[PDB]
Amino acid sequence: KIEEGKLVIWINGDKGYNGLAEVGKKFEKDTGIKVTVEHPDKLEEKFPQVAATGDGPDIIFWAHDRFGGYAQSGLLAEITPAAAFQDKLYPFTWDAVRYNGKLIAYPIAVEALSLIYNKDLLPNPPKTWEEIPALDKELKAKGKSALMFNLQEPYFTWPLIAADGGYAFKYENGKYDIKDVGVDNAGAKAGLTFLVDLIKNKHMNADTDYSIAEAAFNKGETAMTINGPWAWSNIDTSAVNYGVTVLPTFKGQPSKPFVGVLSAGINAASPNKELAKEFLENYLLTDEGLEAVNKDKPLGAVALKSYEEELAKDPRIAATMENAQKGEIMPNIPQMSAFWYAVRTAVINAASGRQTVDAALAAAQTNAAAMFKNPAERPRKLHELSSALEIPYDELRLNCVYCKGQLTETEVLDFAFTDLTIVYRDDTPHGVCTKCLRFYSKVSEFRWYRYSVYGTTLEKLTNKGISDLLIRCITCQRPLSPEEKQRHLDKKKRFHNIGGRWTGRCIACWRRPRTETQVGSSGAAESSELTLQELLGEE
Ligand SMILES: OC[C@H]1O[C@H](O[C@H]2[C@H](O)[C@@H](O)[C@@H](O)O[C@@H]2CO)[C@H](O)[C@@H](O)[C@@H]1O
Ligand SMILES: [Zn+2]
Ligand SMILES: [Zn+2]
Repeated sequence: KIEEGKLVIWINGDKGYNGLAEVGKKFEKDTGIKVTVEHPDKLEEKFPQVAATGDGPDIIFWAHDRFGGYAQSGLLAEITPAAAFQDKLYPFTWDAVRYNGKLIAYPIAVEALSLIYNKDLLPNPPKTWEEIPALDKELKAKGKSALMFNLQEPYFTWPLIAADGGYAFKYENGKYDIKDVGVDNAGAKAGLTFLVDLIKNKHMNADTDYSIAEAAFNKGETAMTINGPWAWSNIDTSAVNYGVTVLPTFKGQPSKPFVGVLSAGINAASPNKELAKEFLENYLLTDEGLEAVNKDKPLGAVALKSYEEELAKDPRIAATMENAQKGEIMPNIPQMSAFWYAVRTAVINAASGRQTVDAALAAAQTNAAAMFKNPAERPRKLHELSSALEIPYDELRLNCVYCKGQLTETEVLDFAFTDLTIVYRDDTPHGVCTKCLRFYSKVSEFRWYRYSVYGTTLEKLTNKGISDLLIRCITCQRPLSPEEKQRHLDKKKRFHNIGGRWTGRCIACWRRPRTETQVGSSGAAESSELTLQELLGEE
């Protein structure tokens, strides 16, 4: 459910959202369409969750690596601009947004990590990585540190891991081989072991995240840090005499940062699909719109040929553009979400000592191709599970979350038609059988019944129409059709609130002929109620 005549924009909270709002306010002052820009927490995981249900924003902003898994799930609307529009951007920026030979987003700016050093504490920056442990002990005796950067996200650590030979998926003959993963080779191990050696020798702290590393550098407590173009203005507010230069070398090899291309996607369920096309083309992809976002938090090396040449002489942009040449462009295959999750748990568990470097990377090697390891992005509905597994519904082997018995063909169908969400235990998808579902639905009515109300009253108190409220069957949990909801209104039968959920009775459960028995099948102690709420969508 997305409004008409209105565009909602989502962007990362560190990419300068207030600058994009200025571009939107001029779009509303000229076109009359109120464009709202927001920045949700973890929008790269929250977007596919809410885009699958046809909801979400109209415009999604992120690097190109996540856009492949979106459009593959049918979440991104394809884009076909004009014959003269593709010419004002660099051609390699469109390559990063081309999935299955079709454009899926609007390329904006090219991102790449760089070294950020304090010129007062550190006159000349270190050229290599190995010369930092000795440099830290010099600053340690003065009360400061050498380096502090975000260790909780693998994007900042990847340049060191890819330095001696680590890679994501082998790229050859124009295709990425998801079978050949290079996160556990000698190059990857050497890069991560050197990072853990910095933690063991107490040169860095594994607890350091983006804010801690940023607050410690902007206060003057660390000599240098690793970040992107978005953090330049945050140091400009402080009086830190900083410098942006090339990344240090590891084993004499250049660091290989994963080059990110910030892109703009349009939700396939957005009614204003062409209203959002002319906005990005005529208001963001102009020289003034990019400057407003760059004044807030810098975008790096933008793709627009016009405005890029103006600030191409930037000593910070030149260093970012050089780090991008020695790195490599991020793949846009759908497996990138599972890859980043495997490396993130590999780096964190290796930094904290939860497991050795070999153990973390070996687990990451197998988890890079897995599907259910990432709890955020995971098949929630049955058709998503079958499409992800590439197996039909009758070949699925789903056990009940309660009794661990395998569902039959008809129960798998019932699970999908009832709009039940897949439940995961030990990273394994589960469903629910007919016996367990109708039992705990009645146990829930016996224990967590709150109140009942007429459908006419329910509208006036939620100030929403009855066909917009999700009402499930009190006995079989099937979502009531608009015709079944109108059934309660005409017959003057109240709806029932069980545990905060509103329920009614569908066509099949309206009578329940006498020949049937009351439900008694099962194959504080409220844990069954929490499991049921997972099956219905965690409120
Ligand atoms: O760390 C995994 C993460 O890496 C990148 O995320 C970057 C984002 O791309 C950068 O532009 C910047 O925002 O920092 C993020 C790291 O926290 C990839 O862009 C993203 O696909 C991936 O999840
Ligand atoms: Zn069961
Ligand atoms: Zn029913």
